[PDB]
This record gives sequence, structure tokens and C-alpha cells, in this order.
Amino acid sequence: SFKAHYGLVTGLCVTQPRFHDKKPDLKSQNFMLSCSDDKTVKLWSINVDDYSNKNNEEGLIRTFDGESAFQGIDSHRENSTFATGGAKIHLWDVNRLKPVSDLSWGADNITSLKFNQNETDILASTGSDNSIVLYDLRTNSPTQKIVQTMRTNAICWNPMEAFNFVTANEDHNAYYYDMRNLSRSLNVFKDHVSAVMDVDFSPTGDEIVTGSYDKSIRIYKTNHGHSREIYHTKRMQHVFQVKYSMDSKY
Amino acid sequence: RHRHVPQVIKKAQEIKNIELSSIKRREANERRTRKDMPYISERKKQIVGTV
Amino acid sequence: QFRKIESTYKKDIERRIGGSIKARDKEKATKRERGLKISSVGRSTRNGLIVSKRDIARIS
Amino acid sequence: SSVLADALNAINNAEKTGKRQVLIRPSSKVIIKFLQVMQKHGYIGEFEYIDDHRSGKIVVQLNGRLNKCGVISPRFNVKIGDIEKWTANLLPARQFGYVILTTSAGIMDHEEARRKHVSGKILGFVY
Amino acid sequence: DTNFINFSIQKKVDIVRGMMDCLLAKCNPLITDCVMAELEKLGPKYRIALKLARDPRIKRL
Amino acid sequence: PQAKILSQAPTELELQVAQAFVELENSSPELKAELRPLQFKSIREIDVAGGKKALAIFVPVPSLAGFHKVQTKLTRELEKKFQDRHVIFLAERRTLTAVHDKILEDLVFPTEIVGKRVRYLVGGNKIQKVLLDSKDVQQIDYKLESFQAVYNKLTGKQIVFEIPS
Repeated sequence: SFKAHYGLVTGLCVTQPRFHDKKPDLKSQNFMLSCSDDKTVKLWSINVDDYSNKNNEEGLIRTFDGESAFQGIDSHRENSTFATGGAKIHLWDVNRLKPVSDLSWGADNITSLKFNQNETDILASTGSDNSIVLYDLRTNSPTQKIVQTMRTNAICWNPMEAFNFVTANEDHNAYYYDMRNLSRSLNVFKDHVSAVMDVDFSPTGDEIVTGSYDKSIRIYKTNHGHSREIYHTKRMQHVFQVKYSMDSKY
Repeated sequence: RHRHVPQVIKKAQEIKNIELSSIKRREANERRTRKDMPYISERKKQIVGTV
Repeated sequence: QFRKIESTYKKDIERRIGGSIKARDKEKATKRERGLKISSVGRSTRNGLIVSKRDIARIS
Repeated sequence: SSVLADALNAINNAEKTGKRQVLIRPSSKVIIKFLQVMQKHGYIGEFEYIDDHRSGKIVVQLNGRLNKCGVISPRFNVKIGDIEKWTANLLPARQFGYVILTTSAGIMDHEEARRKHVSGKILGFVY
Repeated sequence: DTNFINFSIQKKVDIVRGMMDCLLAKCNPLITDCVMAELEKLGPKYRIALKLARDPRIKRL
Repeated sequence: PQAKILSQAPTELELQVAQAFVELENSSPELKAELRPLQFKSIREIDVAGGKKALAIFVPVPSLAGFHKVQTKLTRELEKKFQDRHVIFLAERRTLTAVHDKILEDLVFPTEIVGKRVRYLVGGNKIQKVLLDSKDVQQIDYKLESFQAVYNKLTGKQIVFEIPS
């Protein structure tokens, strides 16, 4: 465990970073990448015990500065890149402590962001003035901003399709989109009752788990558009983040 | 289909389903009176617009 | 409870229905637990919390 | 005064009903500079103002993280060496639950009143 | 138990240094996994007493 | 119309509107008829984020109510000589923030605004946004940066504008 930040943790990712001076021990150590509330991004080396080949550096390898509050973080699937989100989105390099490349529509704010799995240089983000934005890293420019009725919370990409993503709009709805045409949403899911906090694809690209402010977790298939299962307990209250497993069984 | 949901979910869903069905027939009488309004798809009703 | 009428009179179904539905009657007659009170200084009103001047003078 | 009264009690049943979007009429500037203090300390999120040209209207998004907010009545005077007793009076915990006071710096939070070494004037409490 | 927890919140006394006054000797509290499961099964109206229960100074077993 | 309507002539840019007063006079049936009670006092020079710049011309408000309909007519005959330029027709007056929004609404009187917006963000700072008017907006999109750039030069506070559509 690590007492990371004095503020609220607003984001977390794991990755295998690459540094120019040395390649870190990815086998014996995994790597968090946190995101604070008070202008702080911190790397964390985490010792694991999945390998008996080995037998220090127990945590806090590097820190990153900030001028405004950060609301979210997402790590690129390749080339050890990651971008923050908050009052102003800017990309970050592991080897560079400087703010690398700053992006904005005008004066706008961001509550979450998510890289895709395939065609990996596509970074999507959710704005705060009910807006969903898209970027392409290899073009070094954002693409567009689809605006909605009222704001959303979370986005995650389909791993098997790579142009489809699920958005969690703070009514009782989750929306299924396509990057080619954003005006025709491919599917909707409307089986909740309150604001939805999180959505996560299955790694087999078939089912989408989700969770809302009412104490419930909905699972639905991609095609059906209605929740096939509801999980709930009295011992749960107000789920905020829900993810699949990596083998889609948990 | 049947699953045990709490009454916190169930009671508010009843109010939502009453209000949503209220919205449906309050648009249907507008559909009968007005001649040809746009038949907006439910996949398109949640977008204010694009760029 | 329901209304004891001629329909249940000739049907003789008070012995199989039990007119006062005792599970809904129990959960309605049982008052719910309130919020866990903490701030024992004054009286909860529309204007937040109101304490007496004697309580102010005895704590100053 | 009364504009302070009807603001916060409408907030702290809305979190009991769990409504995401809430509306606050009327609008003054002392409720305006109060309302980021819980946002600074992490109880609420983002919020707005609608300005119809009589007094205004506050649009507030809610993210949970609020058990009870409330002003104190009547007018409360406080010294610098009294707040720790006031925490024992009308506040549950010792590490969380946050009280406020207005000084020459304005409304701000009570442990930095000791850091700025200034007495003030207490109006409310948040826990 | 919960009735110890909820009344201590009602009577303005925190656990660890509050146990110091009566028993007067050094003592550390431990809460079973069964109790904290049902204490937090009380729901939303006791979540501040939930927060005082989960604490690195209160041991758990 | 050369050295009489100028109000401390000998700086640079008011001589350019001194000669821009001259050809505006000899359209005599209607144009010099409304040109009688005007009096312009000063120029302030404004830089924008682009390589182009902005100019502002100022009045002591003797007859601004009559000057309001003068302003909208004077637009179409001024970029024909001030090509690749923008001019804004303003004033200065002597609670101070309640004064400040008045010079904003004389600044934006072509397609006057209907709403005002701020947000208090999670970094503890402040942004503020202006809700505009949706009538003939095909020039303001190229020049809402110009009404952006005059006022942070005037005050320092950073504004946002956005049209409804």
C-alpha cells in the first residue's frame, strides 16, 4: 500500500514504461501511474512475486508537476506514453518531466479520458460541458467534438472492433457509438434508473458491464440493447468504477 | 427475466416508466395533430449536434 | 384491511385470506429508524441549528 | 441571512434523495464564495449560476460525498482559541467534518485560520 | 458491536482515546469481519459511523 | 472634416480616421446629415493572437444614442479601406465591476448578448463564458477573438465567447 497524495486519487493506470537510461524490471515489478487532485502525477514501482528468478526500488520512481487540478489519467497501450485530464488536457512522457503537448478546444474542462486498444494512437476523452472529444496522436491534433444533451462520465473502447466505444451518460443510459459517424449511435442501453458512473467492455468484445449511482451493476450483450443481468447487494453502495477481467470470466 | 432488485430501484423505475409512457402518449397526440414532424430515431435522440 | 361485504360473507374466505395483511401491516406500523443524531447542542430548524443564548454563555 | 437559511437545507435533503442536478433560488455572493470550500476540500464537484436579472439561480451538480451541510443560528462570535471546543460542540469527528468562519480574508476553513492566526465569525458547519 | 459504535457517535466520543478514560490502561480495539459487514449493512444513515470504524488504529480480524 | 472633429490630433491613428471622415462627408444627401454631432476622442491599439491587429476608436458620449445607428451604417464603408483590419467603436466612463459590464454591452451591441456564464473549477480557479446572439453570425466567428482581445487588454480577465449554434 502507498499513501500517495493528500488529495483524492482521480485516476490510476498500470503500464510497462520504457526509459532511455535503463529498461526497468517489468518481470519482477509492475508499475502504477496515479493521478491526484492537487496537481500531481506519480509513478510507483510495485514489487510482485510471480517470478522466482530474481534473488530495493520499492516505490515512487518519479513525480510530475502541475498547475491545475487533474481529473483523470490514461496510459497508452504502446510506447510508454500517458495523458492527463482535468481543467486542461496535456500529454506526458515518462522520460520528460515537462508538460509535453497541451490541447484544448477553447477554454474547456475534462473529467475522464481513454486510449483505444487497436489503432492505438486514438485517444478519446469526455468533456464537462456535455461533450465527447476525440484525438489522433500521429496527426498531433484533435479531430472533433460531438456535443450531447447532458454530460457523461466514462468511456472505454471495444478491444475487438477498435472504432466502437461505450459512453456512460449521466441519465439512465449508456450509448454505443462509432467513430466513422457519430450522429448514428449504434446501440443504446436504458435499463438503469440513475446516473451511470462507469462502463467496461469485455476483452472478448461481446458484453459490456456497467455501474450506476443506484446500487446496481448491469451486464448486457452488444447487440441486444437491454441488460441481461443485474448484480446488487445491500453491502454495496454507489458503485463508481467497474471493470471486466482480462479473460472475461470475472 | 425475473430477478430480485431492491425497492429503491423498483419504485423509482415505476415512476420512470410512468413518466416515460406519459411522454410517449403526450407525443403521440402531437403526432396525430401535427402533419409531418421528423421521425427521429431513438439512436439519434440523445445528440444535440456534431461539428 | 379490505371491506367486509356480502361477497366475502357467502364465500367464507376470512379464514383463508386474513383480511389484515399482516406483513404489510407490520412494516407500515413499524416506524423507520431516523438519522443518527450527533450534534447535541440545540434544536434542528429551518435556519440550520438553533441554540439558546444560555448555551452560548455556558460554553463561552 | 434568510438567503443563507434556505440554501443549504435544500442541499442536504437533495443528497438524501440523491438528485444529481439541483437548483438554488435566490442567489447572493456570500453563498457564492462559500460554495467552492467543499469543492476545494472535495465534498462536491462543479456548479453554475443562471442569471435572470433579479437575483440569480445556482445550478449545482452533486457527486455524493456529503452527509450534512448547515448554517448555524443565531449569529456566532468566535475567538482564535475557541474552535477546538466548538469542534467538540457541534461536530462529530476530530479529523473530518469541517466548520467555517468569516474574517478579513473572508470565508475560509478553520485549520488555516490557525495558520493565518486570525479570529473570525462562524456561520456554518459541514460534516 | 454496532450499538457500541452508534452510541459512541451519539455521545461524541471517539474510540481509541475514549477507551483510555474508563479502562485506564493500554488497550487496542479489534472488530470482526462479520460485525463490520453487518455494521455497514445498516446503510446510508450511519456511514459517518462507518468511516470512524474503518481506521488504521482500529485493528481488524 | 480634417482637423476639427479629432480631439487632440497629433498622434498617428486619428489622422487615418480624419481622412476617413473626409470621403464619408461627400455623400451629402444622407451621410453628412448624420455626421453633424459626432466627436471622436482617442485611439487605443489592440493586438490579437494572430499577425493581424485590432483598432478601437473612442467617443466622450455626447450623443451615443444617435451614434448607435451611425455605428451599424459606418461598418460597411470602413473595411473597404481598412481591409484585413477590424475596428470597434467604444468609449470610456469614470460597483466598478457593475460599471465594467456596461462597456461590454456597448462593445457587443451588434448582435447583443442574452446570457452570461462562469464556472468555478476543480483547480480553485475561475473561467467565464458569454452567451451570444444567433442573428447573422458569419462575421463574428472570424472576429469574436477581436472582442476577446480588447478587454483583457482593457482589464486582464480572460473571457470566453460561444454562439448558441
